[PDB]
Amino acid sequence: AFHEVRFPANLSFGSVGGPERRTEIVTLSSGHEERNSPWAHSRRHYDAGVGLRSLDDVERLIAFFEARGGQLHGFRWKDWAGIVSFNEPPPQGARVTAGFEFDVPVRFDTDRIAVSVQSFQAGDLPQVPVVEVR
Amino acid sequence: AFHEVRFPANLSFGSVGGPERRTEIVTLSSGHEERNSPWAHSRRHYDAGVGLRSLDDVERLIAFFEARGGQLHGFRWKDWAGIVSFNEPPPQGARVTAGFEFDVPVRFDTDRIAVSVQSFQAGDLPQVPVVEVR
Amino acid sequence: AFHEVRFPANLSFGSVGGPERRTEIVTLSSGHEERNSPWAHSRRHYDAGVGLRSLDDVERLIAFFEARGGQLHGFRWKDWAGIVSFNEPPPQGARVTAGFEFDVPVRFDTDRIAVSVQSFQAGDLPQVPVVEVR
Amino acid sequence: AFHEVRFPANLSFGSVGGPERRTEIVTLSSGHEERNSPWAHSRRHYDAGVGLRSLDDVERLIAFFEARGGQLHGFRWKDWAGIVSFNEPPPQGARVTAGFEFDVPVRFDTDRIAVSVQSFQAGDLPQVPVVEVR
Amino acid sequence: AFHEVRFPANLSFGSVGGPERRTEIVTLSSGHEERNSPWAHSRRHYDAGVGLRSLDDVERLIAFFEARGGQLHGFRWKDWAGIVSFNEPPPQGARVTAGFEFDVPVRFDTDRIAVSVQSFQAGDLPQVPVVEVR
Amino acid sequence: AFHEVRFPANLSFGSVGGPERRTEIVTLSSGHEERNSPWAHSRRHYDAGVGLRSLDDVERLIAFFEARGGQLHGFRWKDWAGIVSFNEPPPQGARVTAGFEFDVPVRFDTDRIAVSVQSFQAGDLPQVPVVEVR
Amino acid sequence: AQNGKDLLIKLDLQFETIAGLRATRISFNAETVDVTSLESQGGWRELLGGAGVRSASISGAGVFKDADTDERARQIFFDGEVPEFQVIIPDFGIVQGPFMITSIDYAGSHNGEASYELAMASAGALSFTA
Amino acid sequence: AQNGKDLLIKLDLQFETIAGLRATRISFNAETVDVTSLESQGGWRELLGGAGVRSASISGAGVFKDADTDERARQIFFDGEVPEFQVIIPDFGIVQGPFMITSIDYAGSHNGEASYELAMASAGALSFTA
Amino acid sequence: AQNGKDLLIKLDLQFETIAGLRATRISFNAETVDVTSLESQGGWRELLGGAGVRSASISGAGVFKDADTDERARQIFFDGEVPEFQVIIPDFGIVQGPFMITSIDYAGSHNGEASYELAMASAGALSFTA
Amino acid sequence: AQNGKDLLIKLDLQFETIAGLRATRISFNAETVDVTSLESQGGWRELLGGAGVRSASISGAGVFKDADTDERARQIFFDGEVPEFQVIIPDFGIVQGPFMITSIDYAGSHNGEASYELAMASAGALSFTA
Amino acid sequence: AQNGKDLLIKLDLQFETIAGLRATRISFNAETVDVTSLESQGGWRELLGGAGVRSASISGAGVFKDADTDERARQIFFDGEVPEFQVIIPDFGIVQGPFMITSIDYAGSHNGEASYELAMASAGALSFTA
Amino acid sequence: AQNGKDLLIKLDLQFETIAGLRATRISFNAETVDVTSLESQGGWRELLGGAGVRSASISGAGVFKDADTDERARQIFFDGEVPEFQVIIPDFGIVQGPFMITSIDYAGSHNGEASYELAMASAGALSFTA
Repeated sequence: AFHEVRFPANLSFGSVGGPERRTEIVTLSSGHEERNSPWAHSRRHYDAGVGLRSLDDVERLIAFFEARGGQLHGFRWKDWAGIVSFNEPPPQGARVTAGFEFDVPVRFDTDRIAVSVQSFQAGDLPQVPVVEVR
Repeated sequence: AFHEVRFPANLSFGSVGGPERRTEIVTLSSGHEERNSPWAHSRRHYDAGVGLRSLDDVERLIAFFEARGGQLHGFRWKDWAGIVSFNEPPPQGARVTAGFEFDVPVRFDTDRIAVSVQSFQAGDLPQVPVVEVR
Repeated sequence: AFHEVRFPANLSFGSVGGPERRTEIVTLSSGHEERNSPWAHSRRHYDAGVGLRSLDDVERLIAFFEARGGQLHGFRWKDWAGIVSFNEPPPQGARVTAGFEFDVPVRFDTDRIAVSVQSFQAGDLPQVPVVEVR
Repeated sequence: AFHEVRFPANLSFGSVGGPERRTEIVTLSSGHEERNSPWAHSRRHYDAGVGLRSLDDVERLIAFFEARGGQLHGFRWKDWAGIVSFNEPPPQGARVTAGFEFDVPVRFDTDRIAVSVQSFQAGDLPQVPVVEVR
Repeated sequence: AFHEVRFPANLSFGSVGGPERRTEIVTLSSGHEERNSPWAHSRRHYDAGVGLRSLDDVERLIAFFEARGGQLHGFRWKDWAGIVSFNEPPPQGARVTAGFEFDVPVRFDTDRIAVSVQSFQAGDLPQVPVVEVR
Repeated sequence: AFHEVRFPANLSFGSVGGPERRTEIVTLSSGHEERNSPWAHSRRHYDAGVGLRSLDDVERLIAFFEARGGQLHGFRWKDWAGIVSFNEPPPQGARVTAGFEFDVPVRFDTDRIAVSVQSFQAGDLPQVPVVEVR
Repeated sequence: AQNGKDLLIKLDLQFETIAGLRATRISFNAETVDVTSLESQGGWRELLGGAGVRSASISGAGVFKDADTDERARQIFFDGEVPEFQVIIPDFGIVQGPFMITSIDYAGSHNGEASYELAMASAGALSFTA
Repeated sequence: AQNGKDLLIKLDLQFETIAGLRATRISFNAETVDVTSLESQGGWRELLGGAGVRSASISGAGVFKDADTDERARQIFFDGEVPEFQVIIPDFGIVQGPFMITSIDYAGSHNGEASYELAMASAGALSFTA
Repeated sequence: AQNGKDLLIKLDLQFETIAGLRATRISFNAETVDVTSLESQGGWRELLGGAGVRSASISGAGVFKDADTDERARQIFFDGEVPEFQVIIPDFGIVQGPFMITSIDYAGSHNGEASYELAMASAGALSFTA
Repeated sequence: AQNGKDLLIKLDLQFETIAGLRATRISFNAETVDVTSLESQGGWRELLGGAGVRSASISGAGVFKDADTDERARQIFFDGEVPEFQVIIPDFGIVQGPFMITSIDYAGSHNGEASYELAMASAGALSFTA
Repeated sequence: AQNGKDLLIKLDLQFETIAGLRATRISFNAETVDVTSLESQGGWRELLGGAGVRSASISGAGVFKDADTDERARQIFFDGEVPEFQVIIPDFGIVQGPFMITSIDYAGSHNGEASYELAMASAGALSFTA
Repeated sequence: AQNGKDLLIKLDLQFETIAGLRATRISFNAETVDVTSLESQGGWRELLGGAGVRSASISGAGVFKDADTDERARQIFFDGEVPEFQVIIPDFGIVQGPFMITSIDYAGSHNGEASYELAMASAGALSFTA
């Protein structure tokens, strides 16, 4: 786990991601249901990042996966979407922030990455999913 | 179960959903077959909601899933489609409304949501399937 | 089983359906075959109905599934394609009509329906398959 | 098995079909392998017929499946592609014709058919696969 | 196995095919690998032939599959791509030619073929894969 | 393992490939989870090479797979993306280069190749996935 | 010969023509349901005819003169309706169909008129009075 | 040379030409079934010829003069038929084909005519009387 | 008759027309939600009407004369807003709608003007003052 | 300079030009098989050349004068063939290729000619007599 | 009124206008990010505004007079750069944006000029000097 | 100013211009590789520049005068090659690039010339002699 950097600045339009829950459920077949939640929290689970710049940006991006990545390190993630609460219901969010200001430490959900060449200097990679391990 | 709010007002064209019937069935290989249902109601089972507004609407929408949501709470749902009966047959609907005026309390059929950024201010999420648990 | 009504008048171009048979078959691997038919009749098996009108037509259509439907009732079906025989071969059809004049009592082949909103007043649902239980 | 008629005249562009050979095969993982076939003929195996005419042609076509069809009868099939031999190799075809002049008695490879209505008078059905059972 | 003819002359743009190997492989999980080759040769494995001419060419093509084909005969295959060696590495190809001049005797990889009619005189069939059995 | 040549010069736009990490993972259903990798390197895992030139280039390319290839030989690979370190984190890459100057010896991830003819002189093959075995 | 001044489109409120009616054009259509079977005596395309849907479209141009029938079309557009419209052919007669008000547009220049196009399309079954 | 007044389209009811026949144009087509094998003596595109479907399309313009043959085309459009149509070529002769009435349109302006286009397309096998 | 000088588009800052306003054209639209059931008394296309979305688009041409209302449109474009716009129809009245500033363009030649087109489209519910 | 009267298309029956030959245009084509490898000395697009298929198309306009060569083209269209066609270039020479008769059309107006376009396309390997 | 001779595009090397500058046209754009929720007070289309990407495109025409600024554009094209470009509006002021050199073309006839079009498009954030 | 008679395309056989060279136009292109990240100082579109492929296309019109350089282009088309082509710009200089002969066409009328268009496109890396 690191505190190394946010990310390369570029993120394409389509960087999707939202919180998860396990919340297993029985669906009582002759009436309503009853369902349990063991979390009290949520994995933010950001997906579908895309790097799109010159090939000068690519070699600092492929080794972003490699050098400080490996598999098992932080690389605090920037959200385009210390405790934050959500007060728009009379309920509350009250979800903690271990890192400062929406920085949500994560890890990539990939055994490999796949960078493509689109033109003499175009570097693309279609997806880098994350799940924000604590 | 809550009585918190309807929803964000915006719903895209394509918000699908209609009643779901157990309809346990035998399918005799001879021919005609019998069947019965144990509900005497119908889960309305609304799907494919889409939030589309600015990013100011997104942070009150992502924590809508989180804060009063979790997984297991009401958030009464607005239908664009106290007891209502349906008299267009000589049979009857006679289906109850626990909440007032088509408000059908539900829950989202998702372990996670997936909000996307499509431009500097565009916030999109493709689907939030519900089933109106009693 | 009912005798309630035909259907809403509207049916989109593409309402497909034709008769079935079980007619299990062995395909004798070193020559021709031999095959048995236990029916002497045919399930007409109409599919792919689409309701397309205003939202005023939708609430008399969603409860068509619900009120006189449930799961296990008739709602005599209108064919755009008392005993009728088919004499264009020297064989014969000789297929009975329990209901009058091509009215083929059926049931919907769905646990749920799925009505969509296409515009301020457009109501659509893509399919309602039937099999004409006796 | 009948000798009733050829078919409705209409067949759309795309009526595919060609001989099917048992070709029991061993596929030795070393390399080359041997094989043999027990037919000494070839099931012609015609597929993808389409009826396209007015709705006056449809009721003589849906009961073509039903009346003389059922599942298990002949209805001699017309090929747009008494013993015929094939002499373009120094080998020979020498394949028999039980019926006269390319009439290849068959059966449909379907438990059901599916006729569609595409306009006030348009009748379509996408496929009627046969296999020319002897 | 025959020596009958090459093929009909026509072959569409897209007649794909290249050599094979079994070369089973263990992928030693904590380092590099080690892998074995039992062939010393290669199956050329040509695919995706297409006949496209008039219907006069079709009846000499459908019985090409049938008459000298059956399943288990040669029909020497023409490559648009006596021992040939490949000297562009300091290694060597040294791959034999049992037939003369790139003629690669094969067999079709099909239990059936599927010839289509595209217009009054157009005859098409999408694929005839081969593997060049010795 | 060879030191024979780089490759044919041509590579189409879309030659994808990036490091692949074992990343054995436990995924505790509680929440956060631990992980470790046994490599201390990363298989570069290049894919989707395409040869596109005249048919004069094809016969030196199909036997590139065959002659010095087989399955189990080097053919040092050119990257369009002696020890190289990556210093953009305070961590380090420090990944070795057994061959000089980004030459990454590999092997193709294919039992067969598939070269196509697209016109009188056009030679294409869609993919040659490698993994850079040490 | 027939005068182009005679053929007139007209709205309901009872039917009155609109004010600026510089150029108008009813246009009918059918989508030609192709029924091309493999057999055809010379390989000719065969068509079905009556299976095709049939339509009508009215494109009226004119200069903006304020009339109650011109205000009516704005009210038909904002309160989106499909009322009865009627188009005379000089010596044939009227059409008297339900149409909608698909796209209208008002235009003006630094020197010219207040002009408008008015595009309509069929919304139901039409008629013919002979 | 041949007069453009001579080539005439005509409806059945027995054949009579329509009234306003300002400009007419029979147009034949074939879709050119490309049969391009890999072999070809210079890499030239080879074509099959007779496999292609073949068509005909008639586009008649004119001014609306009321005639029974002009009323017939309206009746052919509403009661959607594919009757026999006949087009003379001056010194070739007639065509005498089954066509449909694909799209007609009546138009009029504030100052001009009641004019009409009449677009037809082939519906069957055609002929030629020489 | 109505003068084309009378119909005026105007920005907010309180409403003032822009300087070069050589040709302007409000254009309304509806996408015609086709509801064609199998039954229809002659096979005619049936339409729903009020289900269709409805729009407005303003295309203003003119010569670049510097005004505060002309500078305002640049500020509306860079600071991307959807403010209220207002278009008079001579004897109908104003429209007073929220629009955006979809595409503007400034042009100049070696001999002519500094000219500009200004294309707008609807952004909300419109109005009508009568 | 070369006279446009000199370049002549001509049918077989032995070769004779058609009667109305107001404007004719042989047009060759190649589809430009793009072979753009990643390497290229300035990022320029590289092309292969000889791999591309190559074609020819003849578009002949003219006025309908009845000739046996004009009747021949009708017979070539109905009995769909791909016979030899020949087009002179003034000082180059003939082409002498197999073409088909892709689309012809006869047209006439209320005041003008019986005119025709005749569109052809390549059907085989062409030639050049120099 | 503003002279069209005043609005000038100019390259860097410090800024100088190009030689043949017969007609030039800066053109801005925005793609109009449609945010049409089901609710809308009359079924009107709602738009977001500031979410849309915004662009600029320069199309300069002119006659080829050799200048160092004209040679610069060739060097900008071959050595593909995105340098600063600057376009005056007469009484607004300059723009001073980074653009690229998307497509240029030189043309000449047997009797006319050596002429050229020069098409540019936005490459970064723009400015405005007022 | 530069004469349009000065800019000349020319073939190899050593370089000579073609005979009918009525209008010629070298046209360069780049496909504008859009690199629009979410961050951008005003939401402006960002572009990369040098990553884009770059091209050239020559469209030469002229009247068919028989020359060896005109016969050469036919030989370049039938024996499909990509030889060196060279285009002078008056005071810039030559280009000297490898092109292909993408589409040529010969045309003639009943009264006019034997004319031809000659369309070329880039096939390799280009140059510039200054």
